[PDB]
Amino acid sequence: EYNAPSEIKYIDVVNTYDLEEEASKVVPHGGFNYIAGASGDEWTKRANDRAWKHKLLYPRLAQDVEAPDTSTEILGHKIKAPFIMAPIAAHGLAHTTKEAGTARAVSEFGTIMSISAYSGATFEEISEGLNGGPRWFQIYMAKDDQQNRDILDEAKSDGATAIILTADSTVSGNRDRDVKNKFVYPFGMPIVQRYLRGTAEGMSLNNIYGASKQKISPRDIEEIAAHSGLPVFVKGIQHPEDADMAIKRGASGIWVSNHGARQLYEAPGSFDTLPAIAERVNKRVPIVFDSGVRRGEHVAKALASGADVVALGRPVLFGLALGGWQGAYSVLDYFQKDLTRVMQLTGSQNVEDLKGLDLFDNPYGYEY
Amino acid sequence: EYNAPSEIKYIDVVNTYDLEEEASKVVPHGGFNYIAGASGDEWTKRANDRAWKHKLLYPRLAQDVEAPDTSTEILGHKIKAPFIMAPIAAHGLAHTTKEAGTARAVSEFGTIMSISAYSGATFEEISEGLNGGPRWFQIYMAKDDQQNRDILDEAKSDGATAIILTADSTNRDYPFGMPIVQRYLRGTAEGMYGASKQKISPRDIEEIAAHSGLPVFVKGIQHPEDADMAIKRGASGIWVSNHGARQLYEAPGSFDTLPAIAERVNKRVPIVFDSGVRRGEHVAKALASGADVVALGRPVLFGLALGGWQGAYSVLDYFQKDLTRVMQLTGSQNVEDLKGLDLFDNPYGYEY
Ligand SMILES: Cc1cc2nc3c(=O)[nH]c(=O)nc-3n(C[C@H](O)[C@H](O)[C@H](O)COP(=O)(O)O)c2cc1C
Ligand SMILES: Cc1cc2nc3c(=O)[nH]c(=O)nc-3n(C[C@H](O)[C@H](O)[C@H](O)COP(=O)(O)O)c2cc1C
Repeated sequence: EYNAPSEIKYIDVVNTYDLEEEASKVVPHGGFNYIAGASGDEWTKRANDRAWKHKLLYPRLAQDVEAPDTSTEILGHKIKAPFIMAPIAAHGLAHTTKEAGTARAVSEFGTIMSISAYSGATFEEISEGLNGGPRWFQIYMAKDDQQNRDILDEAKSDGATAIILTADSTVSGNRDRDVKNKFVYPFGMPIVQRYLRGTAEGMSLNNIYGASKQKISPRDIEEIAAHSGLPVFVKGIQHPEDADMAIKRGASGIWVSNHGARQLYEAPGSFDTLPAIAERVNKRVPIVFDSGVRRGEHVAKALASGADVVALGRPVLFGLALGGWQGAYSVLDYFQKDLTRVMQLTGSQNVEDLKGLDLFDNPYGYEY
Repeated sequence: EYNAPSEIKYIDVVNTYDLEEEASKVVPHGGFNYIAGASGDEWTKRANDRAWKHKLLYPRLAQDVEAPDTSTEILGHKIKAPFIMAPIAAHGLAHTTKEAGTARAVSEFGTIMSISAYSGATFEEISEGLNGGPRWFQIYMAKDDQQNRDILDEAKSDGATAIILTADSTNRDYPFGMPIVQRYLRGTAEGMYGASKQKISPRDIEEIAAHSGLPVFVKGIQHPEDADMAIKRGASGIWVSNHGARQLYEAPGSFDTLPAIAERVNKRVPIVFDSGVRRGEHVAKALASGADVVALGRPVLFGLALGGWQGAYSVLDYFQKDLTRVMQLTGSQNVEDLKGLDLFDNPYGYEY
């Protein structure tokens, strides 16, 4: 069986990169490699990281007297800082309290929880941690329309206030850890098993992964947007034409992502794709950005480049490994404090001022 | 005295350029040159026009089955099409029904009327033409703090839903009064131009934004840093304009300045764009480049000269119909689709 860490404690987060190596000491090797790894030789995961050096922050004089305020609003919900939790499968690979632990951290901090369809936790377990906090539900597009009806009803029943339609799947990702390590999940998918039980699709992990279309179309977006009764974010957008087609099909948001470099290999770093998408979106729908956010400076650069919020992923799971909900809360607190420092140095009093930053174009890239 | 046109009639508007030469035949020479003219030898007015050829529209396949809809909303106000009326002084130079005529056209069509600081009509005359329709009030920054508090109180009591703070006052190689400014410039000789600051500062924007009780647009922005400073000072909107090339000479065409401003604004406040809009394609290009709406100026006044409120209405109708055709050819079903257009960069400019 699977020996996840179970300790609950606050952690002194000085930077999020060191959390990866610290988590590698407490997370079983197979689970750790599932979380940390990425496609191919991880060049596009490194590109996610290095892309932040392509656009650099300028320190700027202040024009306002007040203390910085990190709060913002998305879909009418006020959140403590311009970051949400990304949808991540199987939080139990990092900690025994699993998605309930992360939900407690996110709800206590004051932002939005994204629930993966591949949660290892029941919604009842997650609800305990959420304690009324806002939540969005991430889904894959099922080949069988009934399964889409089923998960949209599950999301409405669970008080979701948005759907995140992930554009890519059947556990994709040429060379993270399943072709190499030969590691398979130690637990189930109770959210989808609720509705797949007694169908062929529920019989195995392969059948669950295989129940999804491998890539969505604009027609798929239109069907989910028409029947969800909720705003739909399309997640995995890296090209501006796709953003335009998704909005025309009825998307209520664009979630710019390469899923933490877990799918297509030898693709751009996600941040390099953001400005072209934001210019084409041109204010029509909110933008969520993710894939590689590690520092407060990254949150600021994403806002300056057209994101309304960013989503956080691996660093929150590494925090959860190291301290359960308190460890995940420490990571959210780190980002909020670091963002406040960046606001002070850029002369920004609020999140709107961050959206107005001028960035320095660095044509030399990472080695400068 | 000044013999302005008085006929009220609809007009067949095939293009707005021909309205200028048609209006030149009915408007007294002095009044016409006041309206049509611009700074220096009019190079920057021509730049305003030629800038539209810098970014070209693509015809595109449709992705929706519905007929085009031009409706939009700004500051919660639903309007028929993504254009509003620009604040223009002294409509009585163009037609005897003056700002009341323009207000009737704008209210009958279904958009927002901007009332100039230097209106020749009383608020009561304009109010009758508006018949309840939405209006924004344009002001200059007074040197006297109490004059600013008084015009802001008057605007809000007259049902204004936004203030337009024009950043510049008056350039090139007035036979009736101003009842609205003279309605608080009696007692001391400011109504006898020297009453207003020639250029505003961020501190001025902050003073107006803090005392208006209404969203303030700052009008005349052409540089992105000024947009950022204005928003930080409490502006609720940016109005990208060179006032129809009537102020600074040997400056860029207004449309060429819009993308840099829109990228810096980055959705923080709505953008109004003006200076040179003459065709539906221009409305589409401004929206694709970050404007929420455009403002129309000279073409509506030429329509007023030719037909009073019905002539001005004819021009608004032309822009709406022309925009609908552009939407069909760009594969756009609605105004949000226009905001998503890709434009072709033309590095050759006008002569191609
Ligand atoms: C372990 C793991 C599992 C993930 N599972 C999902 C998933 O179930 N649904 C999904 O939409 N994205 C999934 N993602 C992608 C995340 O939502 C997010 O895009 C990514 O973590 C961002 O990259 P970063 O964590 O490196 O910053 C997963 C990512 C990780 C690391
Ligand atoms: C005759 C005339 C008078 C104007 N008076 C004012 C004014 O009182 N207040 C103001 O903010 N702008 C004023 N403007 C500028 C207009 O608001 C607007 O920016 C300009 O008409 C747009 O250029 P266009 O008409 O060539 O497209 C005036 C413009 C014209 C042509």
